[PDB]
Parts: sequence; structure tokens; C-alpha cells
Amino acid sequence: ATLKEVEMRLKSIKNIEKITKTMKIVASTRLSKAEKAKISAKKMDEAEQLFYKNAETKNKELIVAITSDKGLCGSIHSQLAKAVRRHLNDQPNADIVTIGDKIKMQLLRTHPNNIKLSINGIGKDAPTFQESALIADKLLSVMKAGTYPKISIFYNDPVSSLSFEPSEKPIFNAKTIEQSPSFGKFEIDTDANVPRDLFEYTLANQMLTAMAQGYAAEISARRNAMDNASKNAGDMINRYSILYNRTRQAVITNELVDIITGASS
Amino acid sequence: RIDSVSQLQNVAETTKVLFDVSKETVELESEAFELKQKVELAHEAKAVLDSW
Amino acid sequence: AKSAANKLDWAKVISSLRITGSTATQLSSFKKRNDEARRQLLELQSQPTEVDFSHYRSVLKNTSVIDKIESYVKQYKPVKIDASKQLQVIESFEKHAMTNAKETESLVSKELKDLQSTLDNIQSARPFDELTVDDLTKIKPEIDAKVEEMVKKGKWDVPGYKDRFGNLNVM
Amino acid sequence: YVAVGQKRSTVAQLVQTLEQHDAMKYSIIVAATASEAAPLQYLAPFTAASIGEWFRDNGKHALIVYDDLSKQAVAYRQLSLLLRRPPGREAYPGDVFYLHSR
Amino acid sequence: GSDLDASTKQTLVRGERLTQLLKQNQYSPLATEEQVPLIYAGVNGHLDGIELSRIGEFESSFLSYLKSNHNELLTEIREKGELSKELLASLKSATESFVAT
Amino acid sequence: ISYAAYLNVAAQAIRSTELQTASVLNRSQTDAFYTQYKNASEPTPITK
Repeated sequence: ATLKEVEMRLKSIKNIEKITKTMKIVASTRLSKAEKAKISAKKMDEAEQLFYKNAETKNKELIVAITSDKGLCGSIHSQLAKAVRRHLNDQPNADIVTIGDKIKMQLLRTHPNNIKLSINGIGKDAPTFQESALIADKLLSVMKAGTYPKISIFYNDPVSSLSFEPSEKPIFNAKTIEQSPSFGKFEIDTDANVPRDLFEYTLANQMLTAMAQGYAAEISARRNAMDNASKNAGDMINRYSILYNRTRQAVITNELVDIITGASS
Repeated sequence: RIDSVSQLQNVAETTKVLFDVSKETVELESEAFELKQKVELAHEAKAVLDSW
Repeated sequence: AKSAANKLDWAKVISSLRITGSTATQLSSFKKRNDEARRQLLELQSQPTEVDFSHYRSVLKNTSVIDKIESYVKQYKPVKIDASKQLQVIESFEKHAMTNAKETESLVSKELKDLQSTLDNIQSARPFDELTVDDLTKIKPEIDAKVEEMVKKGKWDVPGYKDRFGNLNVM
Repeated sequence: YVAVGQKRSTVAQLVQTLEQHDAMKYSIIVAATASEAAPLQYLAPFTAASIGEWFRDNGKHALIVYDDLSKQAVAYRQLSLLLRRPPGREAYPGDVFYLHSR
Repeated sequence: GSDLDASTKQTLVRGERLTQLLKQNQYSPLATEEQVPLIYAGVNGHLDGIELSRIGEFESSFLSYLKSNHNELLTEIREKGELSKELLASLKSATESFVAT
Repeated sequence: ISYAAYLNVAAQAIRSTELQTASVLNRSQTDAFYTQYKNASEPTPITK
């Protein structure tokens, strides 16, 4: 009917509302863990950065990127996708390694040469050193990571807990570490494998931090998104409710007219 | 090298058949032009007779 | 009918696939197909070639205009001129073509049997152990030419030797 | 092809279309244009049906399009409401079902 | 916003082509003998790869191709009204031949 | 073997006496298949 088609749709909107409510709450729950992790990760990174700062290291170019493997994250996926494309105007030949299905698809469309390595299954779980390490190891074996005298990694820095800003940072290269202005204030062996090791060690350690930042932005963004979803769905409830209520009255009226007509006869 | 040669060998004879045939077909279409002009004139004649 | 030509044509399309180039062969095939497809669609389009003065004259009250257009149709029963127009040029082009065809054909037939003979010669005498290097000089003075040129050059490195035969070295 | 309730212009175009595709030479076009009486409209499918039955009887196979059958219902609605029969659901007389079924 | 897996997108891709295959312009009936090939091609997924835009082109051209060579085949479909082994094979080969060109 | 891969394997082994947290174990179990991507193309999604 009008009445029934209204009603089934109103029920649909109600169920949607309930789901968006539920998701928003669950997102808050998940967010607490995500943020907690991000603190520890950031502290860990900072010690390595302490070396790089004092070292004043100063960074073909490689691009690595990090996003969710799945939607309903917000605009994390496509704000980063746009910012990659922007920095792919800053290098017209770079190999993009995509950690995350969502960033993978979007970049894959725009340059179907650049996508060289990609991962899948990272985003489902909160970041883990094991994952980051294996990706780093694979980056070395498959892509020969040290060869690139530039590497830059992309992630979404969660600027404020209502925001996410797509962000990049430059991963330092082993050639660079050798010749970095300070590398002599620090003292180590002449039989050192310190370039070939330290590069590799921070390849993962920096990458994990980037993942932690990214994951936190994903969970933060979905919380924001699902909240806004709840508001929009509510408006649709109100609109179909008025329609339902009017339609219900109208059905009564239409029935009454038939009755009156019958009575008159 | 024998493989390359063999492709060319079989082609070389057989192609002359098609060469002739294709041009022969084009000759048939010339005669078809005469058909078209018969068809046209008749159709027109029928149409006027209907108008009358 | 048309189908004999077209089966043989398409058989040749996948044969012409075997040879290289056909950027304007296909335009010729397209032309023969196009116009062949036009004449059949013409022949199916066809109306009877004269008026039905059976029904449509006995309807008409305005007499002897059916007789006029009948006489106009029977006048133009001679349509217009038709002849084999390519009859000098088709024989000339095919003659030239035939010459070229026979030339390629005879060439490849010769080459095929030459390749058979060489294949047989490598099979019936394959040196891969022994056969005097003096005999290799005897079958190729290219050997002595290179040796003399190397001695004249004052170079005892043979490039290519090293890239598929190792060098014994103590360095 | 039975045309009930349609404007003369649609019908005229339709017969023209059928002549255009030269498919007029084996058709019967039964018409009851929009102006034409509600009684004539009510009677129109049923009189088309009999013409069809002449084919059916002959052993001939044929096909009858009843377009729009919906307009028969409107016609019967009018007919009944001015015969002052008690009006059925949505003012279509109840034996509209019977009419259409038969 | 469900991110489809490839298996579902095989179906989706196949499905889209069928939809384009069905469409017919008003006042353009077709001969059933030449509707059987079009469905054979579609159902046997030969059109799945073919780009979405040029499906209509493929349809038109395929029919022309079948008119050109396999006009014997069409006559048989008219005559026997059930596809025989020979017809299925002929049709399969023909369809394959027209996928590219 | 990569130096950091070497450290990684050692860390995974090192969570073995045992008393350990689920989160540690989760941190020591991978859950991914790396999809190598050729030039568009993509060699097999080998379990990372």
C-alpha cells in the first residue's frame, strides 16, 4: 500500500538507526584501545628519531601508504588517496606500495604501473610488530628498499580526535645514514653492519608507528562518521514518521468514504 | 626456420584463389546495380498507381 | 552461392593471420564483404519489376494511365549498360600478382628443402667432441683471419671465449 | 488489437503505425475511442471476443490484445453507478471480477 | 558500501553484459533463430570480458557475422528448433571466433 | 635473512616459561597475505 510501503521503509530506517547507534558505541570501545596503543608506539618511535635528529640525516623514490582494508572508516581512505595523487605529481615514476585495500584500489586506478607491492589483512587487527616487520622484510626482499635513496610513507595523522589529516613523513635511507653530517659523534665499529641493520630496524619501527597512527585515525574517523550517521538517519526517521502518521489517518478516511457511500445507497 | 617457411609455403598457393574470387565477387555486384535500378523503377510505378 | 566465397574468404582470414601485415588487406576484404552484403540486401529488398495491373488497374477508374506507366515500365525493360569492366585490369593485376606468388612459392620450396638438407647434415655429422681444429680452419678460413688479426693486433684476449668458457686464474 | 478508452489521436497513429510497418493486412482493430459511450466501452471487449471466437471456431489460431482492460473496468464502474447498483470496492461494482473472468 | 570479492564480481561482470544484451529498440522485432546465438554467447560468458559500451556494437556485428558465414547454421536453427551437438559445437566455434573481431 | 627479520623471529620465539597474555600471542601471530603487484598485474597472494 502507501501505508505498508511507508511502514516497511520506516522500519528499515529504524533498523539502520539502531545499527548506526550500535556501531558508534562500539567504535568508542575500540577507540580506547587504539589510542592506548598509539601512545606506546609513539614513545618507542621517538627514541629512534632521537638518533636521527642528532645524526641530522636528511632523508628512485619509493612511496609506501597505509590505510584501512575496509570501509565505514570515514574519509580516511580517499583523503589519503587524494594526497598521494598530489605527491605523485611530485614524482612521476615512484613505486607505490599500498598497505591497505582502501588506498590500494584508488591509487591502482590512477596509475596502473606504480603499484608494485601491496599487502592485505593488516587493517582488520590493530597494528602488530610482527606484521610491520614481515612487511619490512618483504619490502627489502621484493622491492630492495635500501636502493631507493628516497622513501616516504603515508598514513593519516590523527591531528585531533575529531579530525584526521592525511600525512606523510620521509623514511631515511641507508646511503644517507652513512654520509649524514653526524654519524661520527655516535661511535661504532669499522666492521659495522650498522647502515644495513639500522636502516632495516627503523624500516619496521617507523612503519609500525605509522600504522599505529593510521589505525587510530581510522577508528577515530569511524566514530565521528557513525555519530554523524546517527543524526542523518534520525532525520529520515522523523520524515517517514510524519508520512506514516498522515498515511494512517488517510487510510481511515478512504475506508470511511467507502462506508458512507455504501450507507447512502 | 622450417616453421616460418612452412607458413609462407601454404599461403603462397592458396591466396591466389581468394585474390581471383574476391575480384570476381565485385563483378557480380556490378550486375546487381542493374537489379537495383529495375527494383526502383517498379516501386515508383506501383506507388503512383496507388496514388491514382 | 555467396557462402562459397565467404567460407573461402574467412578461411583465408585466419590464414592471412599467419603472414604478417594486412593493414589494407582487410580494407579489401571489407569492400568485397560490404558490397556483397549490399547486393544480397538489395535482392531481398526487391519489389516485382512491374505493376500489378490486375488488381490496381481494376480499382482505378482513371483509365489508361496504368497502360501509360505499364508502357513506361516495358520501355525501360532495357535497364542500362552492364559489362565486365574489370576484364583487362583484373587479368593484369592477377597476372602481376601470380608472378609474385610463383616467385615466393618457388623460393620457399627451395629454402624448405635446403633446410631439410642442413638439418640432415647436422644430424648425420655432429661434431661436438672431435673433428680437427685444422679441419675447422679448412672449412672456415675465418678462423685464420681472426687469429691473424688478433696476432697482428697484439691482443691475446678473445672476447666471447670468457663469457661461456671460464678463465682459470689465481688472482 | 482492441483499443478501449484511448484518444482518437493515439489510435489513429497506431493504425498508421501498423500500416507503416505494413502489418495491416491481417489485423482487426476494434476501437472504442475516449469520447465514445461508457456503455459502448463496457460492451467493447465482449464484442471483440466474439470476433475472436470466429477465428477460434474456424480452428484458426489468433491472438487478441485487450488494451487497456483497465478501461473496461472504468466503464463498468460508470455503468453500474448510473444503474445505481450498490458500488463495490473502490466504487467498481463487485461483479467486475466476474466480468473480467468470464 | 560493501567491498565485493572477485568471485561476486565475476557474477556482477557477467550479469551486466546480459542486461545490455536484452535491450531492444521500439518497433524492432528479431528472429528467434538469431536470438539463440546471442544468448549462447552471453550465457557461455564470451561477452563477460567484452567492454560494456561496445556490447551493442558486438551484438550488431555478431549478427552480421552470423549472416555472413554461418547462414547455414541459422537455417538449421529454423529447421530443427533444438540445438544438436553439431549446432552447439558450430555455434561455440563461431562465437569464439567473433569474441575478438 | 634480514637483520630485522632476524630480530622478529627471535621475538616471536621469545614469547615462549610461559605465562603470557593473549595480546602478546596476537602480536606474535601474523594475519595477512601479501599481494605482489606486477606492472596493474599481481603475482599470487602469498601468505605473509
